Amino acid sequence: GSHHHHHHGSMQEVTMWGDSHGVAPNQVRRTLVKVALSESLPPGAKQIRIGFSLPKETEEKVTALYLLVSDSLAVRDLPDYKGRVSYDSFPISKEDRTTALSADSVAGRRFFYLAADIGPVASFSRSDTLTARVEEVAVDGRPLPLKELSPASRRLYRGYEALFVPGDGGSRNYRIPAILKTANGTLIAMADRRKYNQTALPEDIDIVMRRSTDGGKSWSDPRIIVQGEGRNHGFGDVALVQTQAGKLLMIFVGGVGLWQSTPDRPQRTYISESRDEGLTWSPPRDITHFIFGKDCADPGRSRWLASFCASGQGLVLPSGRITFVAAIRESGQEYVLNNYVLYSDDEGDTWQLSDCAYRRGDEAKLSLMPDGRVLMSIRNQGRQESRQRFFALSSDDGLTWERAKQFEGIHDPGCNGAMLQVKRNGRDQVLHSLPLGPDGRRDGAVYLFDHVSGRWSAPVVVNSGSSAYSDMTLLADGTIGYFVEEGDEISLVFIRFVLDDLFD
Ligand SMILES: CC(=O)N[C@H]1[C@H]([C@H](O)[C@H](O)CO)O[C@@](O)(C(=O)O)C[C@@H]1O
Ligand SMILES: OC[C@H]1O[C@@H](O)[C@H](O)[C@@H](O)[C@H]1O
Repeated sequence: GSHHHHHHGSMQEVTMWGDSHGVAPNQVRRTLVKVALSESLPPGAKQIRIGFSLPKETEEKVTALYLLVSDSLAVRDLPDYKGRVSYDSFPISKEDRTTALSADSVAGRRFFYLAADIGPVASFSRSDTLTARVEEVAVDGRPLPLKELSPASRRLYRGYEALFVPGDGGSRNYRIPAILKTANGTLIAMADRRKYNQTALPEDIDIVMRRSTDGGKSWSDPRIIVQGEGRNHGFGDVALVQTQAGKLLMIFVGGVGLWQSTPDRPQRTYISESRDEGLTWSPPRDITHFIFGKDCADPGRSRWLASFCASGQGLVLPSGRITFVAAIRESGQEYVLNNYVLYSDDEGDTWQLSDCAYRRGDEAKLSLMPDGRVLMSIRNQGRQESRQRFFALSSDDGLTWERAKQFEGIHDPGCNGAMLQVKRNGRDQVLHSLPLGPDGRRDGAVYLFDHVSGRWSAPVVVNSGSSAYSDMTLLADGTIGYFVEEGDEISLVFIRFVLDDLFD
């Protein structure tokens, strides 16, 4: 083996991880450091003592400390599992730097969490972070060597909440975030309820929703709004808009996998609408026949094989035209997709396709430029060219398109993300979310593109660690809501900040 293992007895081993998830004011029992024993305390043990450090700046930002003890080693803060992780909580005075528990209280468990209640105050700047470190773990007065696998650094954000966590509602997994703010200020968050594992269609998947009427301060209990009925009969990959008339529209796919779809046995595209801020939804309406396949009235598209609109949000233009970008498979001989805008000029009654917007594209998103042109951002699938994100422009409200290399300048490891058109210090800019990578789904970042100089900012990492799809919306009061896939086993996390918190 990699290490020498002695033969004079069993050797307890201690591992510790500092936490780097975001936090927000007033949150309860937030993990700062996690400690794992490799085996239970031995039967003759009487006490475990844990010594720790915590800088004054962090002490001033917390109201209470705790040692939590669990039989489970969890990725996220223990309250995020809503009781599915059982734990005991042992208070520590916030000024103390050591704590001890009897072996009987530990009751054979191996996992310890130095946790804190967060106070009401914060500056939210890049440097507004919380940290602690475990300095000693001693059993019956004998210290153990500690294996430190990560430092603690929890950034304070104006809002931070995991809205969908593995296990919630009985679903094993969650993926594929979509966020919408309505004109009345309601927030709708939807996701794939990946009930049996984290894999895509053709797995059996439901679509689930939560809604907030207070700007993300609190969220309704999750509701399954489309229920998968078995393998090859699931639904997922939601994108959302609100039409000019005010109805909410969700578009999604269901059925076999994208590469298994054929003209005669398609993976289908459906729409559903809500006229009451997301409280109720119409039965899914199949609109596949407007796009491709054996029921399509355009014979030039009746042999195309598959289509899916990119999850997250579409775009409703000032004219009222409703748009989403579809990525369409035109040939069964190649694993290649071409982008077309799927649009409706009659509030969703009928749907049409633009001319082709991008060859060898993938999930693509739209945003409205200051002058009325439409910018499209296209995922780079298959490490094409210089592994950069691709862009295109339309000046006819999405009907025709031309590649826009001047907008390129950020890496795309091959992942969905989102755009917001913003004004900052009097300058029109585009905010774009993507994982930084490089070449992996790590370090969820945002960048600003300055329209006038044609240059991208350095990235700002919002959520370090494993990070994948992201969606973003602008709230009424000027904050940005950023809804991201955090972790290798994904939770969908809603983070609220203003631009100056990240870029100033
Ligand atoms: C309908 C569908 O399959 N959507 C899936 C897409 C497409 O397969 C790729 O974008 C095609 O290249 O990719 C994911 O798997 C991914 O990369 O995390 C997630 C998503 O659920
Ligand atoms: O070092 C030994 C001593 O240390 C204590 O902390 C421990 O609980 C007892 O076993 C005692 O005998």
